[PDB]
Amino acid sequence: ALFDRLGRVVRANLNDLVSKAEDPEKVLEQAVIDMQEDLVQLRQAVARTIAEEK
Amino acid sequence: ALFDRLGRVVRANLNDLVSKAEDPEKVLEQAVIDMQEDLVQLRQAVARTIAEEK
Amino acid sequence: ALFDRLGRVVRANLNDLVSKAEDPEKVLEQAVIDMQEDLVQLRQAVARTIAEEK
Amino acid sequence: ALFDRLGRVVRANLNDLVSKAEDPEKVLEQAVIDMQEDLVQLRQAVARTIAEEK
Amino acid sequence: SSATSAFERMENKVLDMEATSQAAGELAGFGIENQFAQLEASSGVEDELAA
Amino acid sequence: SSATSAFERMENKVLDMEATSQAAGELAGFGIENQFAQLEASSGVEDELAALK
Amino acid sequence: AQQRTMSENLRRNLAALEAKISEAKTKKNMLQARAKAAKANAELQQTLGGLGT
Amino acid sequence: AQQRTMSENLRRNLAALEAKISEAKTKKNMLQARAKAAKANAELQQTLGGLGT
Amino acid sequence: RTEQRLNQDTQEAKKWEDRAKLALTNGEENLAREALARKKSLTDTAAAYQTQL
Amino acid sequence: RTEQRLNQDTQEAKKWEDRAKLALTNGEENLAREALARKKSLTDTAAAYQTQL
Amino acid sequence: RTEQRLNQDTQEAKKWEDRAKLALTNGEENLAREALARKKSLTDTAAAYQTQL
Ligand SMILES: Nc1ncnc2c1ncn2[C@@H]1O[C@H](COP(=O)(O)OP(=O)(O)O)[C@@H](O)[C@H]1O
Repeated sequence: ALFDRLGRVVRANLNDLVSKAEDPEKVLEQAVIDMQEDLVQLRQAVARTIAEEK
Repeated sequence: ALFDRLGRVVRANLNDLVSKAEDPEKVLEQAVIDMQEDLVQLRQAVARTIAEEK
Repeated sequence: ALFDRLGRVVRANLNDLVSKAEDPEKVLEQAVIDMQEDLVQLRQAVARTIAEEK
Repeated sequence: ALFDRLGRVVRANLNDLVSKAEDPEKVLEQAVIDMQEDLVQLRQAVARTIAEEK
Repeated sequence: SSATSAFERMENKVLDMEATSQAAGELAGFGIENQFAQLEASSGVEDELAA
Repeated sequence: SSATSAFERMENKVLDMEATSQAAGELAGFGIENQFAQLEASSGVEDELAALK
Repeated sequence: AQQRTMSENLRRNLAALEAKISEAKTKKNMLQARAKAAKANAELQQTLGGLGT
Repeated sequence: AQQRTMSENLRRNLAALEAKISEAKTKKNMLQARAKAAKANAELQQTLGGLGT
Repeated sequence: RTEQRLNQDTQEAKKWEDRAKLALTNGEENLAREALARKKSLTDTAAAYQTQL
Repeated sequence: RTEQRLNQDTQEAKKWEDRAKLALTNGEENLAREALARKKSLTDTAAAYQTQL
Repeated sequence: RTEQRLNQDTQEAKKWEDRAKLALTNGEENLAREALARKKSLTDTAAAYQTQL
């Protein structure tokens, strides 16, 4: 229990330190960029299943 | 038995120290993450179970 | 108890010294700043409370 | 209390030293420059929400 | 990386000069009322006269 | 070591902090309800006078 | 038939536990809000209070 | 027939994905603008605020 | 400065009076009551300023 | 500059004033209301400028 | 100094005394008593001050 609680304290503190140092606006922007990229890849992927259908 | 009582006292003191180091905003959130992480694994098991049925 | 009385005398003298070092024009103003700083934090809590309601 | 009062004396003195050394006319001017810049940025920002509306 | 958090940061930044929401709400109400209150009234009468 | 027990500890901690704030307010000099009640009566008679005219 | 019987047991359990987690998540948010509120309330009462030096 | 209905489902997921992304972009930009409005407001609170320099 | 604050608060109170009577006339009584509360709040604030002046 | 701002809004206000008058003469209520509201907005802005001036 | 505080306590005592009349009219024994008690505290301080003066 002692070290299990220790882990919880440590993980929580670390996640907050990462969040603090990090700039969420850049990350949000980056997330949208990545989603857009995945979307493009899926469109190509869909196109290949269409091609196989044909 | 004094050794065991001593151990109990030490463990209680350590438990109090780590309890104090807790901060609700980080810790409460951290608990939800854990429950989420665990759920993802159970779903994957159900995923396989469904696949086998099929 | 003479030790405690001595401590009291010393603390009173130090309190008088720091009281004397005060200058109302700077200090009064400084007090308002503090009350303002504190208010900004309480408002942010209310900000979150409202967001959650929504 | 002693050191809490000490802090108040020190912060008040420091803010006044900063104010004294500083030239408020340049700061006022600079403030207006910054407000104007923010205004321009908001106008662009508004334009993007208009663009998305369209 | 989440939009929900992005909202929260913005929402909090505003709470720098108030946003109890009782502001905009009450305000807008009276605004819309008073305006359309007369607007419609004066016009309708005025039209018939002019004809 | 369970997440739920960690959650429960913090839930209680927050509730205690709320209770602390309530008590602190009362010790500081709780008014509110005071002002609110007088504002209510004042607005009451004010509505009556407005309604009258 | 056996596969179906057992995979249905898991689905009920998935649903119950999902419900339990989701409760905790929505509670997490409001408790966080509450914690912040309580913290601020205590700080203001001490600062605005005449008590202390 | 099998490949077609598989593809149709995949196509539906694609449409859903695209719609969500569109929404996220809209939300992202309004938030940047709202953030900027808040920043600007804060600077006006500074200049048209209390006493200082 | 006190004079300016006093006059400003007096003017806003007159606006909220007007607003209350307009709302009441339209048949939006709840809004009028609310308006009368805002009127009262500003009347009190202005009064404090008057004595202060 | 303040004078020019006042006059600019007065000039635009007269355009929507006249449009409203033509609309009122024709008996076209909707057009009259639109133009009138625009005129009203510009004249309120002009008033603010006049006071500033 | 003593004169300033004393003359202030006497005025404040009124604020409390008049509020007690209102509380009874509102239908509340409890805050009426509290209002009376707060009136007493200032009355007692003022008494002490006048003698000291
Ligand atoms: N003497 C002063 N009076 C008011 N504000 C000041 C003063 N000196 C500095 N400030 C700055 O102006 C802000 C005033 O606090 P704020 O909470 O915005 O005012 P209010 O609580 O009236 O809305 C503070 O953030 C502070 O940095």
